[PDB]
This record gives sequence, C-alpha cells and structure tokens, in this order.
Amino acid sequence: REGVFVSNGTHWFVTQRNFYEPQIITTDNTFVSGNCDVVIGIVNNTVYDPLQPELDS
Amino acid sequence: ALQIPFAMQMAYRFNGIGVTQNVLYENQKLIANQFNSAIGKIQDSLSSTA
Ligand SMILES: *[C@@H]1O[C@H](CO)[C@@H](O[C@@H]2O[C@H](CO)[C@@H](O)[C@H](O)[C@H]2NC(C)=O)[C@H](O)[C@H]1NC(C)=O
Ligand SMILES: *[C@@H]1O[C@H](CO)[C@@H](O[C@@H]2O[C@H](CO)[C@@H](O)[C@H](O)[C@H]2NC(C)=O)[C@H](O)[C@H]1NC(C)=O
Ligand SMILES: *[C@@H]1O[C@H](CO)[C@@H](O)[C@H](O)[C@H]1NC(C)=O
Repeated sequence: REGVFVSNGTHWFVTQRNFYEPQIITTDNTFVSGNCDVVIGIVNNTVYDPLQPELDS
Repeated sequence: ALQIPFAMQMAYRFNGIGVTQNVLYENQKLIANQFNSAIGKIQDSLSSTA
C-alpha cells in the first residue's frame, strides 16, 4: 500500500521507502491485483490475514 | 544513491501521479515498449530536422 518489499535473506517484509522498519506482510499493508502470471519478477511468500486467528477464537 | 530495480522505480513514479502501482506491473511490457518507441521518435525527429 505504501513502501516496498524487502528480504533480509530468509524472511520477507514490507517497509517504508525512506527508513528501514521491517513490518510483517499482511492483508492490511498490501493490496491485491490479478493473479501471478502478468508480473515480471513476482516472488512467492505467505501474506498473513489478521482476521483469521481472531475469528478462530 | 540507493539502488532500486527500474521496474520498481517506475512503480514508485506511477504511485507519485495517483496511478496505482499494479497499473505498471500489469502493463510493464507495454509501458517499456511505449518508452522505447518514444525514444525512437526522439531519434527520428532529431535526425530528420534541425
Ligand atoms: C530475518 O528476520 C527474521 C525475523 O526478524 C529473523 O527470524 C528470527 O530470528 C531469531 C534469531 O535466529 C529467532 O529467535 C526468531 O525465532 C526468528 N523468527 C522467526 C519468525 O523465524 C531471521 O533470523 C532474519 N534472517 C537473517 C538472515 O537475518
Ligand atoms: C510459486 O509457487 C507456485 C506454487 O504455489 C509455483 O507453481 C508451480 O510451478 C511448477 C513449475 O512451473 C508447475 O509444474 C506447477 O504446476 C505450478 N503449480 C501451480 C499451483 O501453479 C511457482 O512456480 C512458484 N514461482 C516461483 C517464481 O518460484
Ligand atoms: C535478473 O537478471 C539476471 C541476469 O542479470 C537473470 O539471470 C535473472 O533471471 C533475472 N531475474 C528476474 C526476476 O528478472
């Protein structure tokens, strides 16, 4: 949504463009558009959905 | 200078005109060809007339 994806080598984070604050990638800090196929250099990772452990109560 | 991939710089630059980043990635081949072709038209214009 804002900022950029990065990896420390083993894990993927989203972070601000101008200051490294690694945030876990979630359905709140990211937006979807279409399926994988079209994007040159897309990568595979989990994106966490904050709602699911809450409704899992 | 902080390195960034050019397809990621252009997605920041799309986001800076209120066009959502996915509009670049979903059209990256097309946007690249339009840039390359427009640079071709600059060569043709500058080569054709002073
Ligand atoms: C990349 O970042 C992750 C999360 O900050 C690091 O994973 C943690 O590493 C510590 C130390 O080994 C462990 O105690 C934690 O349990 C890890 N958390 C998770 C969720 O796995 C990881 O070490 C970093 N990798 C590199 C290459 O720096
Ligand atoms: C990202 O992960 C998907 C699976 O989650 C990978 O898709 C598989 O790729 C192989 C090799 O091309 C195919 O034989 C399978 O049929 C694919 N499965 C599905 C469900 O599509 C994909 O290759 C991974 N991408 C990268 C860049 O590693
Ligand atoms: C990145 O470029 C290298 C060659 O410089 C190539 O081997 C690699 O497949 C490219 N990866 C992507 C995601 O385009």
